[PDB]
Amino acid sequence: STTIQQNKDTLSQIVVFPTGNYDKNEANAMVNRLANIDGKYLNALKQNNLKIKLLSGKLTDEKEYAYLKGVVPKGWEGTGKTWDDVPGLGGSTVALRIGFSNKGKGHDAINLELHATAHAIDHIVLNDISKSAQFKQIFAKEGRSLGNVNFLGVYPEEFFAESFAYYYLNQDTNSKLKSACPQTYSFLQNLAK
Amino acid sequence: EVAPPVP
Ligand SMILES: [Zn+2]
Repeated sequence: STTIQQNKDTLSQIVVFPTGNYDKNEANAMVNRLANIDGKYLNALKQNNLKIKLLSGKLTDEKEYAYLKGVVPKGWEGTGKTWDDVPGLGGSTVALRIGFSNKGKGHDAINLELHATAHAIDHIVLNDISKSAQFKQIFAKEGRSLGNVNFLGVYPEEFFAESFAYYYLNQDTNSKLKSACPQTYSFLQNLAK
Repeated sequence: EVAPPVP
């Protein structure tokens, strides 16, 4: 409880709200879901000046992502979609369209903002641990146990980011991850120690 | 580095 509040305070120094009109209540809801991430990761994002940019329009309408216009994202071959159509981006930066959090809103992630921020934590905070020998060994065994095996089962950074989202979204998804991917669950549990 | 959500 008190830690959730602390995590919301840290996020207040990371989240950037869009200019102009936007769904203020849903933006708060996205922040609240992000506040379930372990404070150690949130503090490290804050320390690295990582901004979580919430958007009211397309990602590629932003100046820093205009270069992605027409580009088909990794693993999105055959969808007929380009970055212009994608509601979230993670890695060295984070940009998220408000209202598109849930599975089915232009994506099939368990949660948009947790998947994207997980990739920023992987890349910025954990120095691409998803591509380390230890996680590759876990990915080889359990990478195909969360579905979407042509995406999660092929890119270890994507399996990491989606598993991280399962771990932190809520108690239900946390339980599902432990049952499907026990080694991954233990790996994430030790990472937060 | 940029990565998308699950398709
Ligand atoms: Zn991803």
